[PDB]
Amino acid sequence: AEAESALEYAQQALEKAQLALQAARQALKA
Amino acid sequence: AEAESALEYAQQALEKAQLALQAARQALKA
Amino acid sequence: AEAESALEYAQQALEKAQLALQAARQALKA
Amino acid sequence: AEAESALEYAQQALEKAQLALQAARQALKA
Ligand SMILES: c12c3c4c5c1c1c6c7c2c2c8c3c3c9c4c4c%10c5c5c1c1c6c6c%11c7c2c2c7c8c3c3c8c9c4c4c9c%10c5c5c1c1c6c6c%11c2c2c7c3c3c8c4c4c9c5c1c1c6c2c3c41
Ligand SMILES: c12c3c4c5c1c1c6c7c2c2c8c3c3c9c4c4c%10c5c5c1c1c6c6c%11c7c2c2c7c8c3c3c8c9c4c4c9c%10c5c5c1c1c6c6c%11c2c2c7c3c3c8c4c4c9c5c1c1c6c2c3c41
Repeated sequence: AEAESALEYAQQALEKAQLALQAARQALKA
Repeated sequence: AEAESALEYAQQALEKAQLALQAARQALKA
Repeated sequence: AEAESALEYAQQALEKAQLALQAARQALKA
Repeated sequence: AEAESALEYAQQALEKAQLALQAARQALKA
């Protein structure tokens, strides 16, 4: 269970991260 | 500026993604 | 400029991290 | 096996990504 719960959480974290990137990518235009 | 906060946010999210993933790989060997 | 290439590189790496992770979560339910 | 091989690869990708971030973070100083 915990294994499948970490992979779910880690996916969450990864999707949170990709938000941050695209925002940062847009800012790089500025 | 925002790209700052976006990049810092992203790095954190990956660490949470990393440490969780490490628990997961551990469960597999169990 | 380099931050450009660094950000683009990072976004790609996360996608490879994402799609692999999706295969992994799938194996768990098996 | 494949499950434990994806998590290994996804960890690789995550570590590749974190290189890209820190480089990008330093560039943000400029
Ligand atoms: C905006 C910036 C700020 C605003 C913009 C909003 C969105 C997005 C950007 C942007 C980055 C900014 C700034 C920064 C603030 C600020 C605000 C603003 C809101 C907005 C939301 C989104 C949205 C993303 C966007 C990124 C992007 C990052 C950028 C950073 C910081 C930083 C920080 C603040 C803060 C707030 C907060 C809001 C929240 C929204 C979301 C998400 C998330 C996106 C991320 C994240 C980055 C990150 C943080 C925090 C933080 C969080 C939080 C909210 C979250 C959330 C997310 C992230 C958080 C965090
Ligand atoms: C440097 C930039 C460029 C040089 C600097 C070198 C290192 C780092 C940065 C930096 C980013 C740059 C540029 C860009 C080139 C360029 C070069 C330079 C070399 C260097 C290595 C590292 C190092 C990281 C560093 C980041 C950082 C990103 C930045 C981007 C691009 C981009 C691109 C080139 C290219 C080459 C190549 C070299 C290689 C090294 C490593 C790693 C990796 C780091 C990453 C990655 C980012 C990314 C890409 C590619 C790519 C790759 C590759 C090499 C790899 C590798 C990595 C990444 C690749 C990729």
